[PDB]
Amino acid sequence: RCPGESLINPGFKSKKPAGGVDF
Amino acid sequence: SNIFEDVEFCVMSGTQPKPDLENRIAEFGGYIVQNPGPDTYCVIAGSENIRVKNIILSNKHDVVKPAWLLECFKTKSFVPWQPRFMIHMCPSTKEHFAREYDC
Amino acid sequence: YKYSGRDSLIFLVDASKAMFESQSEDELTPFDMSIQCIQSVYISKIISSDRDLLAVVFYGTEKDKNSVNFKNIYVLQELDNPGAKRILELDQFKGQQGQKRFQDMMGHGSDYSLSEVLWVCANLFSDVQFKMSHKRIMLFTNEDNPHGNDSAKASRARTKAGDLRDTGIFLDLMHLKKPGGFDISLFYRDIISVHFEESSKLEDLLRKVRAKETRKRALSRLKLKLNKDIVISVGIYNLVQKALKPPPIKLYRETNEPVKTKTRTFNTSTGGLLLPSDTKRSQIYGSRQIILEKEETEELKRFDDPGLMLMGFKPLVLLKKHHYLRPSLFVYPEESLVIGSSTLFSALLIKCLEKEVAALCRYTPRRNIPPYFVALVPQEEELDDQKIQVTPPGFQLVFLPFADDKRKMPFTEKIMATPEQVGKMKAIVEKLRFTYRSDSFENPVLQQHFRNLEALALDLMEPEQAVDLTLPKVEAMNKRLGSLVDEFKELVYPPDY
DNA sequence: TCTAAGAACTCTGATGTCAGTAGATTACACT
DNA sequence: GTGTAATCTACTGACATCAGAGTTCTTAGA
Repeated sequence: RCPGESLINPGFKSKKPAGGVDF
Repeated sequence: SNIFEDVEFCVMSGTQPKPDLENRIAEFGGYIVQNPGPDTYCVIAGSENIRVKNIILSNKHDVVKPAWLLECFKTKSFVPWQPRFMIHMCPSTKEHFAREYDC
Repeated sequence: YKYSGRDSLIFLVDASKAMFESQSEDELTPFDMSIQCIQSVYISKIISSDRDLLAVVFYGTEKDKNSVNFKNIYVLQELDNPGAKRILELDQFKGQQGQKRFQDMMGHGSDYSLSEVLWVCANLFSDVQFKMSHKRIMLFTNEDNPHGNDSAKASRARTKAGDLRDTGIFLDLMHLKKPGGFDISLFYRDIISVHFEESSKLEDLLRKVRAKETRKRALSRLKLKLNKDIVISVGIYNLVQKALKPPPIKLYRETNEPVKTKTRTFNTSTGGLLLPSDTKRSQIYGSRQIILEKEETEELKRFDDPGLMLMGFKPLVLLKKHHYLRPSLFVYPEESLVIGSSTLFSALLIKCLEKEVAALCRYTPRRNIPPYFVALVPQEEELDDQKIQVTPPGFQLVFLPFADDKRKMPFTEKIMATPEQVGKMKAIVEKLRFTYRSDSFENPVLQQHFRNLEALALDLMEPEQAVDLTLPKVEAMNKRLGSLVDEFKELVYPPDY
């Protein structure tokens, strides 16, 4: 179902935006 | 025409009809090449592309206004080239170019 | 869905002047918005899934291209695997000059009909031969009443889109900031599966996100021989596996054509194109030469057949986390063989977690591979994030070194720090506390590589040069930490460096 | 006064793997 | 014999992987 599944690339889990160190 | 035979050209761009540029050249028999080797006379381009920038960066070759291969069509313009290698084995090309280039 | 089915996706834009040339601002443009979307999901799909299919279609244009049901529709692109020349076809229509480039060709604002537009796209998906796992249409129109002024026009669309949904093609939507309002509850309420500015979904199509995405597939299947007789089939799956820049394809300079590397072996003395049977394999030891055949350099290194033999059980504390061999792989049951063996595996999983225990196994992934030794650590799922399964339940294969692997490391002895020297450190460490998450970083090389590759592919102006996230942001490390490097420089060592 | 033996990393090429497709082989069968 | 099943065994795309080969650096170094 919708909540975790990416619209660019369906069935696969949504790629979160990279992050990195920040305090 | 029988003049542009023995003279080899690169029509690296157009846009004037690019595919017709080499066709006009073909009834003048100018020797069409898709990608300029160290053999070629000069390179012809209706506008810049990144490959033309590569040939600004590599001082390689003679780059020519669009019209020179629509005005070659009233002249006979035919003018050269390069590739790359620098070499110091027991260095060899520079001493060959002491026979083969002005210093 | 099943493994092989491609994702397949068709993009279907409203060419109508009232949206196409329209703005309330000057700063965007709905057609320039949709075309940007189509170029940007399409450049995502090129890096990430070259196997999955795209098409793009303009409806309501004035000059037509269709198989049938022709009126006022132009399929710019039929369904195909994605690549550069398709992205160059969309690029031509972008921008202030672009909204005139399109007008010299297909023509703008004419009457249109969704029940014909949905017909056209249907024929498109039909015409292709491949197996499709997800069949999806994307609506780029703002026209919230889609000119259903004739309700007996509109009931055709709604029935036809019933027929789309009935045939298991899906359809999906984005609203595009129509001046003053848009409301799905007027119409589109029954076409999709309270009031909006512009879709919160649409920004996700501008993530430009890059990786390979490779679907769930086994590495191999094996039999967990508990002894001489009892067996269960288990899968072996690759939860963590380092990606590589894709293998480069050698080309002929003068035409860009691919070329065959075509290697042979040739006798140094003579014309013999030596066959694989002509030559053996060998070693040198003790000033003598040892000779073996191309069968037996791989008869040596055999011990066992493909399986997993049980070796007995351990405490999880004695499996010391300092010695680690190669990336851990998952184990999960497979009823494809040994039917009902899932009943045994599940009890084995459940009860190991009570015992605080690992199983030890010997592991061969293939015929003609030596056994390694592997601890099967048991696993338990954190569904607490609204059933986003961060962790699947099963076993981890964690590999164990042998004597040869644990390399000798030089002599050293010291127990040097005082409680003040730890005490100052216990401050700096607690000032530098963040939260790592597994996905919080990206490969600087492999991300840069794709941006270089795009510049070359499209003939862009520039490599995008997007700066990496692995460098420490040293001014923040100066400020958050503060001046406390001086506590080492004063309290811990002399001023000579 | 320095010249190879020993590391180290990346990259390339083959072998084996899995899933899915479809052909040809062979079975089964006629009163 | 003649004809229609059912079903084994292939080939391919794709993915991991050992090995093998190309490449820069330390010690021992005339």
